[PDB]
Amino acid sequence: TPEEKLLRAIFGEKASDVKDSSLRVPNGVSGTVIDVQVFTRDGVEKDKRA
Amino acid sequence: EIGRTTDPVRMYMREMGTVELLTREGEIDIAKRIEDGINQVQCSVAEYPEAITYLLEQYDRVEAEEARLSDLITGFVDDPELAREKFAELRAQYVVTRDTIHATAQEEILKLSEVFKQFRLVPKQFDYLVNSMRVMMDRVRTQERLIMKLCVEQCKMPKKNFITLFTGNETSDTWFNAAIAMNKPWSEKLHDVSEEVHRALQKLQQIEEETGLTIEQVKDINRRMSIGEAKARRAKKEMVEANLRLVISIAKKYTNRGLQFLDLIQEGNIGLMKAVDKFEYRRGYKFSTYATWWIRQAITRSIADQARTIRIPVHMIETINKLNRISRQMLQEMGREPTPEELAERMLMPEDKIRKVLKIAKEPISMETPIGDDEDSHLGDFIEDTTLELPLDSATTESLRAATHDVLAGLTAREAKVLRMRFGIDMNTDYTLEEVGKQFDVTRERIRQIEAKALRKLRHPSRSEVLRSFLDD
Amino acid sequence: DLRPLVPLDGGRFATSDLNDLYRRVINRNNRLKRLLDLAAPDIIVRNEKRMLQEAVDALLDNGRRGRAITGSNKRPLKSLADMIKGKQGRFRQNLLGKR
Amino acid sequence: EFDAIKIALASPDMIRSWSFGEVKKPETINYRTFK
Repeated sequence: TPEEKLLRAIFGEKASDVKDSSLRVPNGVSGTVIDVQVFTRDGVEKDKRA
Repeated sequence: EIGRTTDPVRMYMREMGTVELLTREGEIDIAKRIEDGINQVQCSVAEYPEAITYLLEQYDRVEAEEARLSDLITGFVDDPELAREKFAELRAQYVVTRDTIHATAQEEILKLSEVFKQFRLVPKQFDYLVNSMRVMMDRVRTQERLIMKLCVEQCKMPKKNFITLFTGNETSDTWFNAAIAMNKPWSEKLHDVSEEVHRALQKLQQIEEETGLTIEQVKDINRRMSIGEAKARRAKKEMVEANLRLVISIAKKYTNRGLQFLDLIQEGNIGLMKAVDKFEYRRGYKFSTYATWWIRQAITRSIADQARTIRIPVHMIETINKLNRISRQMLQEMGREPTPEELAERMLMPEDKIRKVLKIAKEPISMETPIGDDEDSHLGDFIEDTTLELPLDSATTESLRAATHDVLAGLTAREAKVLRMRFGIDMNTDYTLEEVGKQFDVTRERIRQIEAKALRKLRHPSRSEVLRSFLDD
Repeated sequence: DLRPLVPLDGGRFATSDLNDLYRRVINRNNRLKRLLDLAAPDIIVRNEKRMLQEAVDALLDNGRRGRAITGSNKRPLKSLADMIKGKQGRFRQNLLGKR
Repeated sequence: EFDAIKIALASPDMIRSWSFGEVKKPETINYRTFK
């Protein structure tokens, strides 16, 4: 929108091409993580934690 | 005899089960009849000298290094230049025939038809020139309507005698004009329509000019044309209405590709038409083997065309069908099922186009799919619009508008104007700094320093800290 | 946007059945024009006009015809008048009482 | 704003009025792009 270009020009921050869509715990729920599995597409190279 | 039904496949099977199928050599005589129809049309073509000269014009044109001869002729019954020698023959024959301004004219026209109609002619050339002949028929019929309107229903001519002098003269100024002094109810009524009928006669005599043979013959040519056309269309109906059942068989071959039964039947039926118009009888060969590939390709192009609600081309559906064949082969030759980077050897594709092809193959879901447990909540009740904006977003945007408004209030006039012209604040599209210097008629670099100074002041603590508070980073 | 084709995760699509019914009608109509262009025997044009009549009739109600033309799945298509009539139409459901 | 709601038949002139185009082909999307 106009004028957010204005604000960003007055402060000069980066319009990062990446948008946050990270899985978060739902609201109210408050537990403890007890197992974290990671699947992969076999063409994909595995990450660190996987 | 039957009660009723709706079931349009029912009415179709009914109406197609009237005709008996065929009898061998009956089909060959039907193809004989269709050859008779093309015969009469080509004959009526060749007996038209204007069409002959048109053909000659096109011939030289394509022979002038403008197109291949196939754009001229689909060959003759012979390398090329056979057409060139044939055109030399017909050129000499036509010049000798126009050298008879009634000594050898009709014998020459029969000779010209028998010297060019021997081998072949282009279908598209045929259509263009026959539509030209129908243009001549347009002028014929329009002259008819003009001279009938201007004679009988307008001022009460007797149409019997009206054509009775049309039969015999048809073009001059006595079969109409010598009527005008007949002293009848109409004869003393043709004096206000005299000029229009006069000019109409002039255009008919121009028809005589632009055709050669007599205007009655100019209508007789396309009359034989139409008669041959009926001769073809009749018994073409016989052939197709016979083999509709053949169509129905291979139509049933494809019943669950996402395209209803009668759609497949009609597609195969169009294929059957295209086969019959191209079918040869002289091959001494069975018709059904010729119609089968045609109907198959037609129906298959249909099912690749409009089966899915998202059209993918023939090549993608052929690749998909090959992958389905190769998987239904490989599941047992391996035992359980093939994985995408296993078909890299069974098929020779890049092993990622397989990925995208497997991605594309699925069909979309009906938005009223009954979701589980049989509640009436369908998938439609679960599709959110990710295009609307949150009202928190709207309030943020408008409050941001206000904040910048009262900030820019805290500046001069030229600074605020420069910042509403440089950024598109409360205005149309953002002005350029070139347009800046165009509207203030000023120094570019000094204006850039103006807005840098504005930015510097806007950096000020206790002056824009709420503004950076708008920055949610 | 009233018969949407929103995208679903992983490349599937969610269409409304009005899209399928419109596509049926457009296919059959264009084929009818392609038939009149070649001037087929009256049997085929009669069949095609029957097919068009049935297609428009189903797009209007998808009833009144014995076997309502089911979708890909073996369920009947929710026709246009099946967005008005009844306990699931707009009237009793999304106009009188809203979420 | 408006006192009443009226209903009637719609002549083909009317349906040509509402129509901002003539749908001619069964395509919906482009299977690679989604335009």
